[PDB]
Amino acid sequence: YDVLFYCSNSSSGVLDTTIPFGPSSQPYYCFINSTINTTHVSTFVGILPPT
Amino acid sequence: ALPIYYQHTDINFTATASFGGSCYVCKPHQVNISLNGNTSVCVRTSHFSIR
Ligand SMILES: *[C@@H]1O[C@H](CO)[C@@H](O[C@@H]2O[C@H](CO)[C@@H](O[C@@H]3O[C@H](CO[C@H]4O[C@H](CO)[C@@H](O)[C@H](O)[C@@H]4O)[C@@H](O)[C@H](O)[C@@H]3O)[C@H](O)[C@H]2NC(C)=O)[C@H](O)[C@H]1NC(C)=O
Ligand SMILES: *[C@@H]1O[C@H](CO)[C@@H](O[C@@H]2O[C@H](CO)[C@@H](O[C@@H]3O[C@H](CO)[C@@H](O)[C@H](O)[C@@H]3O)[C@H](O)[C@H]2NC(C)=O)[C@H](O)[C@H]1NC(C)=O
Ligand SMILES: *[C@@H]1O[C@H](CO)[C@@H](O[C@@H]2O[C@H](CO)[C@@H](O)[C@H](O)[C@H]2NC(C)=O)[C@H](O)[C@H]1NC(C)=O
Ligand SMILES: *[C@@H]1O[C@H](CO)[C@@H](O[C@@H]2O[C@H](CO)[C@@H](O)[C@H](O)[C@H]2NC(C)=O)[C@H](O)[C@H]1NC(C)=O
Ligand SMILES: *[C@@H]1O[C@H](CO)[C@@H](O)[C@H](O)[C@H]1NC(C)=O
Repeated sequence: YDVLFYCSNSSSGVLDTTIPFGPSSQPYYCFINSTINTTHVSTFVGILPPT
Repeated sequence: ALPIYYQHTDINFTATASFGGSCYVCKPHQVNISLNGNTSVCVRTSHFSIR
């Protein structure tokens, strides 16, 4: 399957799809998505480092 | 410590008890034990503490 990795500033991952490079000023939450016959499996993985 | 965003969760291990079921000294009648009201609590955060 395809696996999709992406992040958002709030925990509501459904509201954005970003990659921060370099230094932040806020936490970013990162998630994994993968879909099996519309079974859109989605999970939180972790918080990014400050940079 | 090395740079990291702060992120914390509280847990309490709680007990509530009743006595005098048939006697005292012998035993507690009943003790209700919980983790934040649950039977299972996990840390999914960078930091945590427990009471
Ligand atoms: C990873 O899998 C997740 C598991 O479901 C994905 O979550 C879903 O993401 C879509 C977008 O991320 C949500 O979209 C919903 O759209 C409805 C419809 O209204 C919207 O569109 C009209 C037309 O464009 C516009 O007028 C409205 O303003 C809206 O913008 C909303 O009403 C919902 O409120 C919501 O936004 C899904 O519900 C959502 N899943 C969950 C659990 O909420 C997530 O997209 C996947 N991640 C990635 C990067 O693909
Ligand atoms: C850990 O247990 C305590 C008790 O089960 C639950 O948190 C307690 O929440 C209150 C309200 O947020 C805290 O403040 C208290 O407010 C009252 C009313 O204004 C005031 O009289 C008390 O002096 C006090 O401020 C209480 O401090 C807090 N207790 C503790 C020990 O932190 C706490 O919710 C528990 N953890 C979880 C995950 O629920
Ligand atoms: C997360 O990043 C988004 C990117 O869309 C922020 O949304 C924008 O915030 C600025 C600053 O808050 C506004 O001027 C833009 O118009 C906003 N985007 C949209 C689509 O309106 C969002 O604030 C960020 N932070 C959080 C916690 O969600
Ligand atoms: C442990 O929990 C039970 C379950 O929450 C408590 O017993 C309940 O008490 C209320 C108030 O008297 C009744 O309406 C419920 O029917 C009782 N539940 C049951 C299953 O009998 C019990 O008192 C708690 N025990 C302790 C030591 O706190
Ligand atoms: C687990 O704890 C939350 C604590 O706020 C409570 O709402 C929930 O109903 C408890 N879980 C179960 C299965 O009762």
